[PDB]
Amino acid sequence: SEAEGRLREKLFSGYDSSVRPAREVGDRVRVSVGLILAQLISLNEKDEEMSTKVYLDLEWTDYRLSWDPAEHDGIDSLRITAESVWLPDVVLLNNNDGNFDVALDISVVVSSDGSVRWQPPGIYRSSCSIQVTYFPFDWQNCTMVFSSYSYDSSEVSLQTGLGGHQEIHIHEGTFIENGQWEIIHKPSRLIQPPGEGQRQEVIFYLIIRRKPLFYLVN
Amino acid sequence: SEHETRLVAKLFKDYSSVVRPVEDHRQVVEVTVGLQLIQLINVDEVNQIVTTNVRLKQQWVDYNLKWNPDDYGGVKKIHIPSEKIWRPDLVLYNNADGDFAIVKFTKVLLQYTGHITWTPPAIFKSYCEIIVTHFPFDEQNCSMKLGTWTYDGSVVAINPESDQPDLSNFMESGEWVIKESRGW
Amino acid sequence: IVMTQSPSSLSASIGDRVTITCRASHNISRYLSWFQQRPGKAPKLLIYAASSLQSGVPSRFSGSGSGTDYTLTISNLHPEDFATYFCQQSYSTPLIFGQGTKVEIKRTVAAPSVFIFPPSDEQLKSGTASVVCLLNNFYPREAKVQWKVDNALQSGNSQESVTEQDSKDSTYSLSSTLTLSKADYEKHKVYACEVTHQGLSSPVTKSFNR
Amino acid sequence: QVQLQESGPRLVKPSQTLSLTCTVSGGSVTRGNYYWTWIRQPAGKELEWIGHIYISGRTNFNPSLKSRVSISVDTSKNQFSLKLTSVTVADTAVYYCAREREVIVDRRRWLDPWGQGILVTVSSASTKGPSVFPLAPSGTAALGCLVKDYFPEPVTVSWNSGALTSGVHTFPAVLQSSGLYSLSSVVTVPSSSLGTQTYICNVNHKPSNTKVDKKVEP
Amino acid sequence: DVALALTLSNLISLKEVEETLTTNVWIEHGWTDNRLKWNAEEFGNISVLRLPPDMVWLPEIVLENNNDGSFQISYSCNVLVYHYGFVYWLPPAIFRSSCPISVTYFPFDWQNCSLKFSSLKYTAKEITLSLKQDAKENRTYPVEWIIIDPEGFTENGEWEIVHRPARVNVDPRAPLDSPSRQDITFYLIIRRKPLFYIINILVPCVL
Ligand SMILES: CC(C)CCC[C@@H](C)[C@H]1CC[C@H]2[C@@H]3CC=C4C[C@@H](O)CC[C@]4(C)[C@H]3CC[C@]12C
Ligand SMILES: *[C@@H]1O[C@H](CO)[C@@H](O)[C@H](O)[C@H]1NC(C)=O
Repeated sequence: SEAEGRLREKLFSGYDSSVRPAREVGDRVRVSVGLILAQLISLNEKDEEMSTKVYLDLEWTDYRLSWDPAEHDGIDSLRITAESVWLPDVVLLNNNDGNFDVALDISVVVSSDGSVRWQPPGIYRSSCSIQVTYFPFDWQNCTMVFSSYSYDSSEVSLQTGLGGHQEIHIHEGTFIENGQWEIIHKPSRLIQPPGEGQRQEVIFYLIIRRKPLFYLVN
Repeated sequence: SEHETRLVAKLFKDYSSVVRPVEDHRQVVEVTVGLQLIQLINVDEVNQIVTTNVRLKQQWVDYNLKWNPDDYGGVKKIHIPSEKIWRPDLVLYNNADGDFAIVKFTKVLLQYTGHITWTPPAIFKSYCEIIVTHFPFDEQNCSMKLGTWTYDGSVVAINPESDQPDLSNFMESGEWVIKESRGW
Repeated sequence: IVMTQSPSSLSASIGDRVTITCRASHNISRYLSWFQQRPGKAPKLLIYAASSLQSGVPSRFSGSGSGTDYTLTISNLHPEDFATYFCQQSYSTPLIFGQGTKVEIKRTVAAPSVFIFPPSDEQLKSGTASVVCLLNNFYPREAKVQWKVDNALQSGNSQESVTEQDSKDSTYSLSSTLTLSKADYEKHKVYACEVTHQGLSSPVTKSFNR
Repeated sequence: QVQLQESGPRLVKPSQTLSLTCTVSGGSVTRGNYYWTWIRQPAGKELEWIGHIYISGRTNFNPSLKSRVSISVDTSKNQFSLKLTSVTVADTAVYYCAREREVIVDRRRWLDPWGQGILVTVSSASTKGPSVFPLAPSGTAALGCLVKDYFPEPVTVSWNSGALTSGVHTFPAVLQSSGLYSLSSVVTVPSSSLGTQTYICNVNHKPSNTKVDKKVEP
Repeated sequence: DVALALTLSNLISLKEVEETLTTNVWIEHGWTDNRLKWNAEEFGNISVLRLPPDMVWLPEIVLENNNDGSFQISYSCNVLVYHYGFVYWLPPAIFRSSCPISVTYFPFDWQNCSLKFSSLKYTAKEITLSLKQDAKENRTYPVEWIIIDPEGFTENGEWEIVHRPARVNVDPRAPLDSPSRQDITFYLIIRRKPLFYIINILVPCVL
């Protein structure tokens, strides 16, 4: 891995992970945002919060992290600790417990063209106003609003992640299905600002129907 | 972003977050504080605690964090980690069993004129005298006293951004209706 | 930035070495590429960054240089290496390509066989007259055709077309077509094309009387 | 891996807008440190860099054509397009769409891959079949056929239905000031065969469905 | 190549309402680092070193199917590095994992919980997960079960372990550069002991 070592040393010489990578002054950074739902942990009605386990899927380009593979033993990609590189400060704005960030920063996959893909895990408690009128024969509309906390739309431009569908990805085989909730719809949308400090959002919606057998029996 | 890289390296070469960010020590640091209430999480009547989700917008000027945009490719604004710079030590004086100060150190927006905007989030757990006389038809006046813990008014001055807290992004509650709000 | 690629044309043979220089007006930090274009095909990248060899390129191609001076070397030529070679710079915008150096097979000096053809009666039926002078199977490519009408030199009313080096003898042929109105065609008697070429001891004239 | 495909009208009239579109397969137009580039080569002359667009949407253009040129990117179709307003006859050329890779670690920039190329001709002229005239022979003799005043290219010429190929030279077409093309096809034969052997040139111009078999004799 | 084994120190609980299995486990990691080889005779017959885990490269294994955000081991103990290049690491951990509950036969029910271990920082391209290999009489076999000490293990007051297999799962469909390609799953088939529920609810209710 001595070629990898030399490449890493060259990559991070003069690199500042706090500076947003804009090729020129005034350029935006496109950040594609997607979501994978590993588990719908619960929907607490008393606290009015949806607990989920997810993997984010963030993609962007950092021009500073590009190299010619021919000059570095054909190395086409690298796996780098996420703290080493600039990250878009994408957080769950509508969290209910004060926790904005991901569960583990893991590592980012960087291609030789500077493309960065980051898929951190996250356990999120999001605020969800409960439509209590038809409980327990009810359906809920719980949203996960993701956005940069600091950068405005002129600095970081958000897009929905699709290679591709505008939806929360659920793997059929490995998904931990909830015994009290059935997922009816799971779309994702890009919300533009209404129209200098304005910010986009990527909202992942979960429309879920309760399965009321317990209350019928009891 | 080589221009911003050079700028960030220059601004923090010989910077101190210890001293107040003024040219001369007899000057006062003018801080504009504005509270934004996102959500009223809970009103615990037994322990007399009100839990709120808030954003504590703080604005000041750092004398030593200025630059000419023409010398850096026209960069007029940057975002930098808040932990590197001096900040006011705003504390919720009537904190009940939560955090006294800000613990989520989100990035600050720094303008080329030295103007800093920092809008960190917080979960304020505040001690409120709860009158249960008229429950379930009760009205509650709950306060959040905020102040610089270690800096007195002669070295750091705080001024409300507005006469009322910002409720533009307030999430409706299913248990309470905010009849009135004001900052003094 | 202005990129001066020298020489504009070269002749080499199979197995010989080729050298093409591409000087730059301003300093370039090795942001130089060498491309090869075959007739009718898109340009093909051979070298980039002034030394790196593109994948799938024979190792005989070599790039070198720095600053303002850059060279492409083709040692141990091949039959497929007869093409146009371009130098491109990427140090600053706009991207500037070279003039283009063409390398073709080098063969024995052969003089053209000259033919002159009068206009057909069929074309005269339509009101125009074309006089064609053919230079067939001659190398090098440098040749000059001059038209005379009653021993008067013409200008501005002829066009030339040239084939590629023949696949068999790698020699060139050239056609020159004098276009005149029918009215003008009938006012003069003798039509001639004069050919000069280094394989000719003296200029060759082919002529007809209408 | 990544492939570029040009498309657009093959013929445009002067003073109009020339429009081309490059489709990218095997690669995103908004991902990676790339410049999506438009270049042109007029026939038999130098290659000219028209412009490029960065993944962020910023464009750069040749100063010579700056006023008339526009470049755009469509992310949904993975395409990027060129528009050149008020085109003259000098804008006839083979247009190439390319991808310029840029790497910061090794400090390199190079065009890879190129498109196949699309030949666009600017002409208000319309289709017109050629007139085929004999170039009659006057110990080797020459003869030919003059294929005059046609539009657009190409014309195919064969001799004796393809049975005569030795010594045949079909010259490249020349564009006249009238806007129409013209070429000659010649063959050298033994002078003794002029009285015994028949020589016919077979001219085909598909846009007019012109099919001419012209017997050439002294 | 990263060899993994699991030792169950104690099954703390299975909360049915929250559907959470709380366990205390010791994860034995074994791999080879040829950079950390030395001649014992050149260095005073030293054959093993205790080093902080932050000093060496680690195959960062995590519990994929946790339900509280605690992906990692609890106590980052020292690695043991042997002179022939073998790195041994036995971090203990308290893990709270998702276990969907089949309530069909409650209180006469049995559950099927699982602890799925994979690497998010590395994929099948970078590390290969395998089960620990033991030896008896110069014959090698894989350890395809959760290790339980017969002496030091105290049985849970409500759950009896029936089966406890260990499996290397490879997904043929997923690409090799995906974290979901490979995992090692340690399963616990656990039968409830219904004596409390019997005595306290069922006999009074039935009578
Ligand atoms: C009327 C009397 C029998 C009281 C009612 C007994 C009812 C509640 C039944 C239902 C299921 C039964 C249990 C099912 C299985 C066994 C077998 C063995 O492990 C001992 C008894 C035990 C554990 C039974 C005890 C009695 C039991 C709890
Ligand atoms: C190690 O053991 C050898 C014998 O095997 C002995 O000679 C030597 O002194 C011991 N200690 C050292 C320092 O190598």
